[PDB]
Amino acid sequence: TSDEVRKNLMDMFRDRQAFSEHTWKMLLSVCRSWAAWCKLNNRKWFPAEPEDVRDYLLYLQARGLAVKTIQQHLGQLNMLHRRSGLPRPSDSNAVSLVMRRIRKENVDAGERAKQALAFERTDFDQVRSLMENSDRCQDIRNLAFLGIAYNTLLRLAEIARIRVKDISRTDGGRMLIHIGRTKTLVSTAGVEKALSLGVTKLVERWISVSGVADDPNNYLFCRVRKNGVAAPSATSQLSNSALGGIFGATHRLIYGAKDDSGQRYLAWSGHSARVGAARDMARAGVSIPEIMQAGGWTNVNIVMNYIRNTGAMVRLLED
Amino acid sequence: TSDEVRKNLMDMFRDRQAFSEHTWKMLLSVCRSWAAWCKLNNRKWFPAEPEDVRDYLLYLQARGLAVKTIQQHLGQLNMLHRRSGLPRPSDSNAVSLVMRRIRKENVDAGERAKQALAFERTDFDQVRSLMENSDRCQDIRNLAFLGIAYNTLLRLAEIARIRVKDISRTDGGRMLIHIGRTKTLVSTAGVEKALSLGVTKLVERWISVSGVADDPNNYLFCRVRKNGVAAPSATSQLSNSALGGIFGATHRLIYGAKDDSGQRYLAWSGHSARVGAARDMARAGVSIPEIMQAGGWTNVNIVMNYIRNLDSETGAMVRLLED
Amino acid sequence: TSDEVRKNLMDMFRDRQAFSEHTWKMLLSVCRSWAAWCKLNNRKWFPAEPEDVRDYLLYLQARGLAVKTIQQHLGQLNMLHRRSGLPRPSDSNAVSLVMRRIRKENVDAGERAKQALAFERTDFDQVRSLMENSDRCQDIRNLAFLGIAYNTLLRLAEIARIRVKDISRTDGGRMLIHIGRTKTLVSTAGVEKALSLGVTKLVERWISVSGVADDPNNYLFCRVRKNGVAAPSATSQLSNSALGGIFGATHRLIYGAKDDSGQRYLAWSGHSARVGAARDMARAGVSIPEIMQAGGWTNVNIVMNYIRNTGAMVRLLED
Amino acid sequence: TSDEVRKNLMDMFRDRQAFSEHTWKMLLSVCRSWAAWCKLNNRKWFPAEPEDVRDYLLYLQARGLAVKTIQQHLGQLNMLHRRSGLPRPSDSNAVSLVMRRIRKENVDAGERAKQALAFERTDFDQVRSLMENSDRCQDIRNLAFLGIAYNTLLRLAEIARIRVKDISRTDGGRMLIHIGRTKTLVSTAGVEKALSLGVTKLVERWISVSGVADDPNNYLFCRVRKNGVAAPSATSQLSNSALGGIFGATHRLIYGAKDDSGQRYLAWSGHSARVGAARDMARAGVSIPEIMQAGGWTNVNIVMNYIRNLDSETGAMVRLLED
DNA sequence: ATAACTCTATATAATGTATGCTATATAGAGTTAT
DNA sequence: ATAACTCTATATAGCATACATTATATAGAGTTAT
DNA sequence: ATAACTCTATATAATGTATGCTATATAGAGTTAT
DNA sequence: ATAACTCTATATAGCATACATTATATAGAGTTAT
Repeated sequence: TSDEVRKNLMDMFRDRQAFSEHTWKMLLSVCRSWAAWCKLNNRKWFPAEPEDVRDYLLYLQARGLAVKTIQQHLGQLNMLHRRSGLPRPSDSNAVSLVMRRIRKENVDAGERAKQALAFERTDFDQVRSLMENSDRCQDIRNLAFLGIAYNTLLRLAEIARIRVKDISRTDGGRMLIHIGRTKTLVSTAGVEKALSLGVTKLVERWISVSGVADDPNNYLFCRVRKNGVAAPSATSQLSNSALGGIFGATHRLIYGAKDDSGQRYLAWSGHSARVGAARDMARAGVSIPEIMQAGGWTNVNIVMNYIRNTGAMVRLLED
Repeated sequence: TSDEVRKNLMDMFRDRQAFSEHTWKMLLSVCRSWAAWCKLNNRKWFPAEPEDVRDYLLYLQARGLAVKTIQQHLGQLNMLHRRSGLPRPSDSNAVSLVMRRIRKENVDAGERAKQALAFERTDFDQVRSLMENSDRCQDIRNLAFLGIAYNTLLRLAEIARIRVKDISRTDGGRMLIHIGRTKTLVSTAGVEKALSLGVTKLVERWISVSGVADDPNNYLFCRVRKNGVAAPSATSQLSNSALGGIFGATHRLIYGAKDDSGQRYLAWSGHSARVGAARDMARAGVSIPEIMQAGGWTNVNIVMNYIRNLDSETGAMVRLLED
Repeated sequence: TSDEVRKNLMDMFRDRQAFSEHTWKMLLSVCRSWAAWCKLNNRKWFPAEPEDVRDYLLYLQARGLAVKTIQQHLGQLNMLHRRSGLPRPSDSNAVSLVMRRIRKENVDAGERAKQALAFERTDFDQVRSLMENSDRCQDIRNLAFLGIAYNTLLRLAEIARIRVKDISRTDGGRMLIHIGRTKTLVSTAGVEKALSLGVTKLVERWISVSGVADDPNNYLFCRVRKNGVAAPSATSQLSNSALGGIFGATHRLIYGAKDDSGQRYLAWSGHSARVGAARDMARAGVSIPEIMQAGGWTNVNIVMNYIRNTGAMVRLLED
Repeated sequence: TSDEVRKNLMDMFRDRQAFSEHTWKMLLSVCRSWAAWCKLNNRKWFPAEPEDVRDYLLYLQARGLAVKTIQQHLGQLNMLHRRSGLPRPSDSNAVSLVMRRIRKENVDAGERAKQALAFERTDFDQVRSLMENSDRCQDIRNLAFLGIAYNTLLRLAEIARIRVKDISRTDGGRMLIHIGRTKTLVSTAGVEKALSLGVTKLVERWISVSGVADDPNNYLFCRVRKNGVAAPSATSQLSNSALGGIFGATHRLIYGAKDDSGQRYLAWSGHSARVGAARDMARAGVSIPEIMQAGGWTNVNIVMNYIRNLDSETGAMVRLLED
């Protein structure tokens, strides 16, 4: 009823933890937005009315947001409802159709979802060629990060979760990094990302100069202050937002300061080395089956996307 | 209800830009046929009754229609009812059954999916020969075309839609063309196809002869009248009707009038150039992904269907039996 | 009700054709059996009672039939019911559990589903080495069949459905056989099984001596009478039961007449060359992905089964 | 109802041979624990209430139990209710939720699946050395064992269950053993594993010393008492308890008493021989399928989990970074 | 003062897609025969 | 008149957006040991 | 007489696992300007 | 007495049978052109 609904919602909040803190962050961000819009037009924000949700989506469209943004607003609203034991706004032709229409109209006007600026072996080689020589702590760290990012393809959050006790050895002396939870998998088995001899060195230097190994329950990566003194912690990771500045900083280092356009992907970012490595692998002739393991994907499309725009023909009509 | 339904058809019309022009055309076409048959056979067309749709699908098969076409028919009907809030005819055991049956019955009668007749290099050379040395404007134009289609495996629309603010001039006596063979948001924005001494050149003549490059906002391909005079347009493109024309027209020149009974793909169609493009590209074995380059393919049964009759694709068993 | 039930059944019978004639054959064979058992014990055969179906299954078990036999009886009964709009006997713990128990008890006593005696390149080579020389029509045919069976892996029914107009050429002059419906697929696209140069020859000789090509709508394979005169037909195929005797005959030819045991798979049979070729491919080092296309499978288990019982270890403890 | 349910538990008992002894043991074990907790915390154990099972699973996690063990618990409870006609606790949003949460919470605390400590060749040689030259019956017996397990990657049961009407003598100063590592109907009936100069021989001594071959219906492995006298049996096999014994016992001899806190896999277990078998077989890189030969594996995450820390399996990225 | 973060909120890209029956590990308690 | 189209309609071949969440992108405001 | 099937019934092995929106093909009818 | 087990119970790792049909296996009875 309304009792049942307050119970499904409240059962949700109880095991809040069954979902990513980001799901919550986005659930509440979308609700603010919606509730905001509803207040202005004197509309009931919950349960939501298809016709009202439809005006909202068009309003987002008109605000010039990305089809993916709009779909996120719709998905959170749909989650709120479904998880409530109620009908999903998408369950109404007003909402189903306006979404298709918005997408269709936006792409039939251009719009394509972006993907981070690639970070390939060449970029790694040059950056390393340049920082290798630094005795600074921040650099030793940053170079090890970029090394692990490109070598393993792990995502910011996976990397920031690596604690000292997750590192091992192959025999040949290559560092093995064991991975627990990922965006695609939360299991006890898990993975073991192995590092090349070169990258191992890089990582070994960081461990040394930093003293993180001091507590095996310490996170591999930590802050390093203006004074160059690291700041190990077994309780607080280096912030996702920091692991990403490393990418932007490094890029600033080589290519200088970025546009004033305000666009996205003017410099490398957290996904830069995933895109870049995936690719490098294709060129090398790595097997899709293999390119996919590298990235931990269980499917073929992202992988496909990261590869796109040879000349077999011209080379065929000049006999 | 009649009100739940009325609100539902109003939603459909309000957000009609939620489907392609084409989809709507097919929906309209199917309803017109279902409706005519329902009149003829004294039944109600909306809402659709399972037994009736079953009667119609058998009527369609008896009409000697393809399994894929009987699908589109149920398909659109299923959509109409879904988008109006009524039951889908497919959600009925009678319809689910008969469709099943019909498909088995038909494949067992020789139902043959068709695909385009390859316009491969042998064909490009031969035709290149006949029209190579001709002065006729429309003859020069049609050469370029068969060049941009074979050399580029580009889709019709993307050659029609083409402008000459999309045409560069790369690597030394060679052109290059910026395009867009996508419409997927999470896809590509466009690309850049190149041209050999084969194409590129041919396209030059069409540049001299057609006078095209005067308002470079100008589509590279235009219409050539009976006088052999060409009419540019930064506002109109050659219908996809015409470009399929150049393919059949050109097949006739070499092979004559039509041929065997009203078949489907008796001559070259808008797709022939890509078909033959790949086979030639496969015959010298180039690599599938490089093959999917010229194309834009992301599936395979589409490239592999085009690849099948070749000796290169015979399979492991032949390879084993022969040492 | 009972009306609804007579309507679902009768709707079934109408589009009888949506299922294999074998499904029907087996539906009715299982029903005879059941109805038979029910009459003896004075039981209502329909709707079936879980407790009654349970006694039936044990009775089959006691009759010494194979777990697969018993499961077939259960599946047909389940189909009858489900398709009737009624509960499936398997929907009752009495039936669900007795089935597990029967399987469990039968396998915990031995029982393993068989697979036909293999027919590999060696067997093909020897048989061909021997028949090659025959100017008889039956042999020319039979050798072409065995050739196509091993080359294509097609199943009896697929082979018996090949009409003359389904054969083509690669360019290199290899025969291409286009396949419509299979046990695993009923589509208009379909397949094109290609033949080796050697097998093509074999097939070409049969076509010649037989005059099947006389009507392109003729079935590639037909009877050949004691007098050696073939008997082409565009309406009647060579019987599945005949296409299989070819396998048993050929085996009788080389190894003589079979046991008196009454077992199954004493000689080659319709599936002999599928099993055999799959294997030959493994040995050659063919890629599973490829071994699977050969057989038209969309999965990996049958394929796996056809390969089983090297010595990497002994070869590892003799350093 | 209480009658629908009574009929349902009667069905369970009547066809109890529909599950393994083991499954029943686990079911019984789980209910005993769920029942005790329900008493303690004043709740009803049958039928299970969602909130209560939710309370119990949190109790189990707080018990510092593994995610895989909390699963078995819900799992058996889910089965009980399914086989009695009641709702499954998993079919509840509360239970579906908390289980989800617990798994994320635990993996994020370092939940580490465990696997066996490899008993590889270095270990077989070293131990071979220590016990090589010993006269002790039980010492000779334990050598053979570690031989049949490493050389054959055979399961415990299949070495216990083994007879000596299953043991041949192939290729010249080598033995061969017929077995059965399947139980799948649509699977294998059995196989034949061979032995090197390593094993085979060792097994000989156990043949001389143990006096085994007197009633060849005789299991190859028997018990060796404090007097060092061996007791054959064509009727009893060495418990799987004992064979895991020889593994730990033998790890202690080399490495001493137990070690670090009550962990799980601190010493060698019944699985160690297969683990190390594969790694050694992978280290000289043999081929996965040939690897799955010695084993019987049909999955991989089981072989590959055993393969992971090796340099051979490092992956494409390392291979690229290093030229 | 400030470098180097943290946090936090809106914006937008990226991805799998699921169990349940049966074995083993293991520490203890129970049993034989030495 | 017709070549040379464009529009149409019905026929069929060739693709690719809708779930449910979980994650990253980025600018800007707040925090802390130097 | 009979070889070589067909048929038919019981027995038992073998296998995928699914659409719906959007483009093209095509023959005709309609339109311009030559 | 204890070595050497076997039994147990609770803990966890490693697998693999339940749908819905569609097909082949095989002996034996009936069919037909020679």
